[PDB]
Amino acid sequence: ANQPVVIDNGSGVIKAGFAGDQIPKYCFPNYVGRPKHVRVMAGALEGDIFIGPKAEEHRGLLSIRYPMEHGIVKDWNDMERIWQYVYSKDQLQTFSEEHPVLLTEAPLNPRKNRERAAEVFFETFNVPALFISMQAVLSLYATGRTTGVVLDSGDGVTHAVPIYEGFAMPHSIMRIDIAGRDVSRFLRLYLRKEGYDFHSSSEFEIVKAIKERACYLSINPQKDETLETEKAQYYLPDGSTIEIGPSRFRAPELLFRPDLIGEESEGIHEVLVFAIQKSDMDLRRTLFSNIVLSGGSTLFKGFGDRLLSEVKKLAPKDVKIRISAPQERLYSTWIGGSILASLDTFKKMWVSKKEYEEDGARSIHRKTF
Amino acid sequence: IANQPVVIDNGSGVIKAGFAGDQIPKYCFPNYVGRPKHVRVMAGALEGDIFIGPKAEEHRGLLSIRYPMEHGIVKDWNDMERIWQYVYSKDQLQTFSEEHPVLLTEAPLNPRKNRERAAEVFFETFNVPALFISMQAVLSLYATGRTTGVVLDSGDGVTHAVPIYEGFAMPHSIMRIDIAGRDVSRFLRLYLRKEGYDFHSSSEFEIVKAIKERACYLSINPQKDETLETEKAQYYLPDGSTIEIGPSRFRAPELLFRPDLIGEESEGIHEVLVFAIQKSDMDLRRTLFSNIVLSGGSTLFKGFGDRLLSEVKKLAPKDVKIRISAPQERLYSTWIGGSILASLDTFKKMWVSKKEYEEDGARSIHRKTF
Amino acid sequence: DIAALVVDNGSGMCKAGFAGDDAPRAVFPSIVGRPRHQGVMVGMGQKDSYVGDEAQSKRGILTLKYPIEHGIVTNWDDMEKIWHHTFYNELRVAPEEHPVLLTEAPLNPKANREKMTQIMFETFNTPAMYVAIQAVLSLYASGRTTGIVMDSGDGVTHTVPIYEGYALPHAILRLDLAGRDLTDYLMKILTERGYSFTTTAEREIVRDIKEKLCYVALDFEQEMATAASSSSLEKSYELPDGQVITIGNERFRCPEALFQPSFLGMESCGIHETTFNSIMKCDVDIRKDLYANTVLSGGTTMYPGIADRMQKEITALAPSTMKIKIIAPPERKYSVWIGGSILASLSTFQQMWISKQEYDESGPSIVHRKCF
Amino acid sequence: DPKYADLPGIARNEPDVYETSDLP
Ligand SMILES: Nc1ncnc2c1ncn2[C@@H]1O[C@H](COP(=O)(O)OP(=O)(O)O)[C@@H](O)[C@H]1O
Ligand SMILES: Nc1ncnc2c1ncn2[C@@H]1O[C@H](COP(=O)(O)OP(=O)(O)O)[C@@H](O)[C@H]1O
Ligand SMILES: Nc1ncnc2c1ncn2[C@@H]1O[C@H](COP(=O)(O)OP(=O)(O)O)[C@@H](O)[C@H]1O
Ligand SMILES: [Mg+2]
Ligand SMILES: [Mg+2]
Ligand SMILES: [Mg+2]
Repeated sequence: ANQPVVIDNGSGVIKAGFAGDQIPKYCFPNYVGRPKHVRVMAGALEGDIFIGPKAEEHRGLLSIRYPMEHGIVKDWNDMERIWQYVYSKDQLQTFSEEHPVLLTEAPLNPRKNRERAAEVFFETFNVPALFISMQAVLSLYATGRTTGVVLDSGDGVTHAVPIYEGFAMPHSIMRIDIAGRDVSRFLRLYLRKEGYDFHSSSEFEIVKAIKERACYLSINPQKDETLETEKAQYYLPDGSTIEIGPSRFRAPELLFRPDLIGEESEGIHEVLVFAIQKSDMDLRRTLFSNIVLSGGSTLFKGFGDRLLSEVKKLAPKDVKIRISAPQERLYSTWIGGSILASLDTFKKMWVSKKEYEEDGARSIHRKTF
Repeated sequence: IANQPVVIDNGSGVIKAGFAGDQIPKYCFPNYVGRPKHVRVMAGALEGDIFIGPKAEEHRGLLSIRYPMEHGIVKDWNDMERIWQYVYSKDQLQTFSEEHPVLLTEAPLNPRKNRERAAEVFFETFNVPALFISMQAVLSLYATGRTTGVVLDSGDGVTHAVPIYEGFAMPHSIMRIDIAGRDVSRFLRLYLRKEGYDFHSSSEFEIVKAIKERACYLSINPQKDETLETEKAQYYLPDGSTIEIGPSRFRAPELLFRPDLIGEESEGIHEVLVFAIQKSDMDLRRTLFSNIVLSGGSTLFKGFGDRLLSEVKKLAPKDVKIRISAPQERLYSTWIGGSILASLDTFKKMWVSKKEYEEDGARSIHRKTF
Repeated sequence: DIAALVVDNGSGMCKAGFAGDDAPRAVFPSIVGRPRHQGVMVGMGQKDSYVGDEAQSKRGILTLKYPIEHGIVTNWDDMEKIWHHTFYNELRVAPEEHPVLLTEAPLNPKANREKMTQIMFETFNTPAMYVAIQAVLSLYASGRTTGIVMDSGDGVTHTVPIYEGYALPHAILRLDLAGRDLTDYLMKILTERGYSFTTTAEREIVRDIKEKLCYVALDFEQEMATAASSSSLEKSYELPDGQVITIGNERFRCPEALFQPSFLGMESCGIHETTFNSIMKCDVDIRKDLYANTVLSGGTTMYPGIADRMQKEITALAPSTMKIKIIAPPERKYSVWIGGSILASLSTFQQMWISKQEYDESGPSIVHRKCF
Repeated sequence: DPKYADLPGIARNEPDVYETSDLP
């Protein structure tokens, strides 16, 4: 009777909506803004917590805080407030008691994060049922194929999950924390080295916009590094310009070379190829011909070409490789969650309120993955 | 107390007193005390010894003037107490001070002891039921009826710029300089001495101030105007004699924008405005350029708006909208905003009660403001 | 042996001397003063612009500009004047005869170092030169090769961890809050107290008040309560005129902005939190050693009690088992210079110079390949 | 408008808004 609610809990942007809808109707950034300046006049903006488009409109006034980092919830009160705002009147006007929830968690996350998320979604919101899911299965559901390897690169994490004919290899899952937010932080550092400083929390969101707009992945790193580059100019919100120069392309290369930021982790291409290669041999070809991209961080200009080149370098010689990707990558996971939640069999995958009241966290560990 | 609060905009040059109900300051007069110029001991001379308000204007030639407030700071506290008692006179407001609560106005970033002593005077000498001290920059936006803007209050004593976004004030972005109307008057006196005209007396400071108010304009291109032959506009003194002001008409107010000509180490009105805007957070800056509100008497200079627009244009980022909202009532905008604030029921929760001041002591008036 | 000059161009104060010496030969503020009045006739013995102590003595009439702001040279003509005064007037040495070991803060603009090298090689024609990170030199001065240097001067406060001589560029943390910001906050609170200081000349008076009177409170709230309830902390200072002005709680509110940037309006971490974050960015194995070798440097770390406050704050933040040891040598104000002198006195450093031949061959950009 | 007619210093015969030209 009550349509389940699908909440893709992105680290950068959270996407809430109803199951069965074509696109996530209620998308907004996953941060909480608080007014740092002092209120003097009557009739000022009300409330000391700003979430959603109100925060975006008055972004300069507020100081931003991110409840989620690298797929793990750090400030749990802020995450609780965020999910409460998802049920608010502004977005998705409902009552949390009536609607089962479909929350998405990054793979290989700590068990404590999942336990606390379930506790919040069963105690603070007295939902009838809950079901945690990974991004990869939902992306495959959205694209409509049971077979493939999902490389999802979000704001906090980037993970490769191979699933063959609906069977997931838990040991072949690969994950690194170098993701889009780390690219934005590296870009902030490089912009400081250029001359422009963005130390403010609000100005970090300007740096993120610069990352979204003026940044690309050169097909070959060192040739572009050697050659002089024209200084493309970007317009800041106030009106002043900035000449970016090499930081246009030296920033996203962090995704392929984590050692740029001093982290000794595999690159995104290495993540993909090792995720394929850890699986059984007989599936590898079928995995190489079915690669599904997701996450906003794979929208860099030239990401497809550089990823194809890197995988071709690392993959066995003469093996068919096609890198598929949905036309709208940001909403793919939520659309998948909606397609999953509409299934009758989803009722069998629930964690009912009685089940969580009886078994507790163990039940959440039994029915999740 | 349910009586009508009394709003007293405390200008360095001109104070404006009235009741909160009125749309305009019904009472307003210069902020100085005029004593007899000679030390009177014989009879038949100017009696009373203390001339305040239009009385001082009636016999202005014979008086020595003394302003209590300088740079928005009270210097002679006895004179300021006399001024405030005169506000509660038969001439002005014809009322007892103990009946009505009071709303003062004070310049931003002033000494704490000034506010503490003002509260002590208003609570001890006058048995006022309550008190509240506001900044004029906050009140200008109340008067204009808008929630956001950059208020550039260039009064007689102090010139300060304050940005407010959606009712949130930026205390660290506030800019303040002491080059204001009185300093422009002093520079005009110097330039008129260069014309050959002497105004040594403190009383003659009043007529050189009148010359500033009457015939002084800000030229968009001062070099071209200086090269161009001046019309030498004629001005009538109170006694009857005429004076040809000459190029000084455009040289005295120019120090507001470029004080360093006279060696003054000051930013300049356009500089403090632009730096107050730029010190704020980046996302707000465009909106802060789209809502600039003028206030204070010094903004009434002829051609002031055009020159300020030109300076802000050449200092602001290119192709950015600027709106210098200069209301015609900008001289009394601060009082009108104070009246609008005091009219609100929320003002009931803002002023400190007399018992609250007696119990908590001084720090109350510091903490209830913010 | 031709001794190589060492010129620490601090943001506020320029120090200069010869390699191998114990202390800088010349130590003067890095300011360029210009006369304020234009229209009137100018007297007989005058200079177009004054530099260093000459500007400081005559600051009453002059208007002062700092060439370096937040560790970034904004006025290159003024900085060139400062270098000319340093070499010809103060040191009294021909720049073409000796190499020069300049210093720069970490994470500065690349164009800053490039223009520094270009000015040194073209205008002054030095035979060679080098640019060194200030924190590395200050660690050299302390006689250590492992530790975390929190060097805080007039313009910037930068934290650099080093382990066994191997720097860790990804754990360096820079803050724009240092020195000048504290002087401006002292101006602000003084204005609240009653004494108004606005002109650039009065900035020197406020800076002197900060140097003489201010101190770091071990417990901020307790000291605030003591100041409110008693006048024991009030101390009197004499201005150059002779006016005596009393400073109360403002003695320990100006340096408190180091540990609470929210007073200054910046949503940044304090110096203790910056140091702790820089330590935590390092690998787990070396963190203990850093906790045992925290080194304070720069002039702004000379407040009384800053070592105890930093030790307390880091001990609160850090795990209980680890032993914290803030090293605050008495001569730390010059520690950035002294290590530089050591770095210029080493025999192995002759290969680290940027020779003029290499500069002509590769241009200014070689500074990014050689120095760091 | 006439409510401020009696005040001395109301500067009239001037525009109330000094602004740059709009751009599309
Ligand atoms: N066109 C683009 N170019 C570069 N980066 C982009 C682009 N579009 C989105 N992003 C990045 O993608 C991130 C959002 O990823 P998202 O898919 O929301 O993560 P999650 O899966 O956690 O929701 C943002 O941080 C943003 O910087
Ligand atoms: N039309 C005018 N032209 C030039 N100056 C003026 C004009 N009208 C008023 N002033 C100046 O403005 C000053 C009054 O400023 P005021 O608004 O009282 O400041 P405050 O905020 O201290 O009350 C007077 O000293 C006067 O010289
Ligand atoms: N004894 C002291 N007590 C407090 N502050 C001091 C003391 N000595 C110097 N300072 C402060 O340190 C600053 C100078 O730091 P400095 O070491 O010169 O940094 P830099 O080398 O980057 O110029 C000055 O602004 C001054 O306020
Ligand atoms: Mg995701
Ligand atoms: Mg006023
Ligand atoms: Mg230093």
